Amino acid sequence: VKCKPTSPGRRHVVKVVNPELHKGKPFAPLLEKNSKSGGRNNNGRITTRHIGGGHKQAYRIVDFKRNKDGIPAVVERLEYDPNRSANIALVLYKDGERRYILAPKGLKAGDQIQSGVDAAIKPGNTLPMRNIPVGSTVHNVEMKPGKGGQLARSAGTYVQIVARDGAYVTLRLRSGEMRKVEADCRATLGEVGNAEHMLRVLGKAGAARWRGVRPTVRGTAMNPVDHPHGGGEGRNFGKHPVTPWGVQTKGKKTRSNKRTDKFIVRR
RNA sequence: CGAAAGUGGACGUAUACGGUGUGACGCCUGCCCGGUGCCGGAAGGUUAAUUGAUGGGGUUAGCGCAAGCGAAGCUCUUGAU
Repeated sequence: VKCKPTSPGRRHVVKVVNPELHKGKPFAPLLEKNSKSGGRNNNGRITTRHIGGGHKQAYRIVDFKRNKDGIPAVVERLEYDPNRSANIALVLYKDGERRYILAPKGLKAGDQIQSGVDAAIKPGNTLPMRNIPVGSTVHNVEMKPGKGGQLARSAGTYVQIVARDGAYVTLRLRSGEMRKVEADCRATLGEVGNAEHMLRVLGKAGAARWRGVRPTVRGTAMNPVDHPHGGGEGRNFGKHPVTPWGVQTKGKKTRSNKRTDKFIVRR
């Protein structure tokens, strides 16, 4: 580690390792804006993209974009949302409203928080890229002006602009190299989500893995049929790609709309 | 997955999702890119459909006791580029 607060580390008692818990978000039990959630990985018939199972779920939760504007929010409390490790905060506006948001770093205890063109440049709320300096640290932008997609994976996930780019397009995703995006779009400007939140190890399958997805491991396993490689006395020799996918890099995504992003190296 | 619509991936979005191999942990993981595969380049050589230059043949108004020559059109071929 290197920050506050460090992450507990279970001690050797019954094959135990790193866990995950916060400083606190005082309460253990949510609000109400949520759905029911689907269930499995299967596609109206066949499995599709194997792997996917295990119980424990529910809890949908929401909010993105942030259509609402210049109306002062107040962070009600940080909160833990399933599947996605990016916390969530709560927030109440000065008119009893209550969206959710992706809990930035410095947040908790109330705080400023304002959206709309021309708003405090801290980590409050979304803001049209235009009305933003260099944004060495913006947030979950949107490929389009209205949406809120992009990097909702907040957890340590950032994005760097380029001070003042014209033509109305910029941004620099993580490994996404360079890529221009409509400047009439807005970014939370905060850009955080706590990294250590993703700095512990599940532990030992079962009570750490199974509680999410099935054995995502098949390896050769042999049996020249179940996979494009098998049999043999006890070893591999040859190619090992499933459905001649060709795991030798290859790359994909060709022609069509988009593909008008830039730079992108190859190491 | 599906002729498609659509659906899963995910109401997730690179600290995410997939595929491959190894299989806690400890100390480590050396030399070879010739072969095959993959990744980048793509200047030059070779090269598909496509357009179809140019020539060659058929037929025949006409020129002719005969020998043959044959335009224009239509055709069969040829294939530059």
